[PDB]
Amino acid sequence: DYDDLAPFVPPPSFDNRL
Amino acid sequence: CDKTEKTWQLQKNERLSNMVVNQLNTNGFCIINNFLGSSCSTEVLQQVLNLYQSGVFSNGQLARNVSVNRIRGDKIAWIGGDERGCEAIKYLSSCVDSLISRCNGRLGNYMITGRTKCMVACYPGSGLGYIRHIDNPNRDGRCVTVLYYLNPNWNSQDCGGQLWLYPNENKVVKIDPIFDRLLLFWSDRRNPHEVKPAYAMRYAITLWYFDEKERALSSQ
Ligand SMILES: O=C(O)CNC(=O)C(=O)O
Ligand SMILES: [Mn+2]
Repeated sequence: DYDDLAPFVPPPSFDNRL
Repeated sequence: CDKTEKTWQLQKNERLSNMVVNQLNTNGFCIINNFLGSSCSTEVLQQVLNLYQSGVFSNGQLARNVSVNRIRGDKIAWIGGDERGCEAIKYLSSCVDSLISRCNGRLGNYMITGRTKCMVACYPGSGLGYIRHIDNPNRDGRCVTVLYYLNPNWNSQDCGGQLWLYPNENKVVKIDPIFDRLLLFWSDRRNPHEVKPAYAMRYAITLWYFDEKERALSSQ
């Protein structure tokens, strides 16, 4: 199902602030 | 490639943001050909190849943080832009960030204040691809997917690797992963898509932009 197929996103500590 | 204002370029960038807003809101995706120009794009490609040859790429993972090669067959590296040998990748990210910033407030009701690092990816031939999926099916914060393709003189009849998009229309949009092409699309369930099996080394960079209110739900 689509729930298990999504590409991994690193958690928010790795986000780049704009 | 001057990685660091011409009047015609500044006016063009306004036109591009207007196109992106209209195309995303109308059709859910937007293609920009020749985004950086061949000189700058070649530098991006050279830095991606150098990273790949240096042995730092891992396997692409799924939302459970596991890899299944038959589902997703790429090798990836997360690049912030300040690593040695990555100035052209940083330049690409700055150009995309500027484009998105010019669209802010006009992309649905999203408020875009952050994004992922660059996801540099290689499908290393061998018929590897990514079966049909949704980038953000469960409110993980991602609102716009941006892909930048790096494959010169690519022939999809021979080498496959097209991105097939199914805009939430009764039709497939088949997109060639051609050098210096930028692709933007809504990350949520509006846009199922698949990377068809690639028969040659296929390179691309992805940036996912977040909607601040939704992205908060992921904090830990
Ligand atoms: O590389 C492409 O064209 C598409 N990539 C993906 O859909 C992904 O990594 O989520
Ligand atoms: Mn995807």
